[PDB]
Amino acid sequence: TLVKQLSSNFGAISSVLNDILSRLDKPEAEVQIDRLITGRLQSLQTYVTQ
Amino acid sequence: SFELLHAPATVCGPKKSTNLVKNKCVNFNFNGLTGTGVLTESNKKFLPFQ
Repeated sequence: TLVKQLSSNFGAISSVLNDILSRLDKPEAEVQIDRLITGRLQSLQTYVTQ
Repeated sequence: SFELLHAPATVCGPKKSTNLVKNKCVNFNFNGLTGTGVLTESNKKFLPFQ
């Protein structure tokens, strides 16, 4: 489950950090990246708690 | 309008290619597919379209 969540795409344009960074400029990528960070951090916290 | 698909690129940018290194950690880009890792011969029987 922890691994699969990496491909979830938590509201971002892509689940892949490289595709976001290689496609959008800085001020735009930061928003998309933050969406993934929040989702992945929440997923990891869930794992550890369990 | 662009289709950002996994399918073989039909349109490429004005970029130049390099040779392959293999058996070493490298930063690679295959038709927009990027990542870092070691490239080795897979010896896998891919279907003609994959």
